[PDB]
Order: sequence, then C-alpha cells, then structure tokens
Amino acid sequence: GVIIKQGCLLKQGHRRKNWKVRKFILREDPAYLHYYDPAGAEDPLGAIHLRGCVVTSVEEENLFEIITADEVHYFLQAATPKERTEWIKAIQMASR
Repeated sequence: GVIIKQGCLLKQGHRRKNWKVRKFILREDPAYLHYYDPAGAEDPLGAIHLRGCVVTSVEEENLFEIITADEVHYFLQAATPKERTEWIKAIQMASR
C-alpha cells in the first residue's frame, strides 16, 4: 500500500473523551489510516480500514469525524480549516 498523506492530528479519546496527539499515515492500495505515538514508534497504536467509511466536518475548532463501514466513530481535530478539508478529501479518495 502506498502512502498518500502523512501528518499529526488530535484524536478524541474513545475512552474518556479526552484528546491526544497522534501521527497519522494514510495509505491507498489497502485503504488504511493508521495512527501512532506522536513520537517515532512506527508500530501503530491502531488502524482504520477506510473501505466504505463516511467522513464529514463537525459543526473545539476544525473537527471532523470518520464513520467506518461497521460504524466505529472517530473524532479528529485539525489545526486549521484548510488542513481539515485536505484530510477529509484525502480520506475520501483513499476509500474509493
């Protein structure tokens, strides 16, 4: 799978609804969005199978959400609206 996009974002705790910085790597052959420790561990902390996902902005600034085909929800926060828009479209093209 080839790398499409790469960057850090704030991801909301599924858990206690907290927010944490993670490094995200979007790939396209296999449609996947992996997240790691904000550091340099390339062994992922989780994976998001993107095939058939739904990704939309959420009206905390620059929020957007990912809904997997089986309805697991991911809440992310970009640093700027331009970044958010870029991630959303990238994720959309990847799960083609």
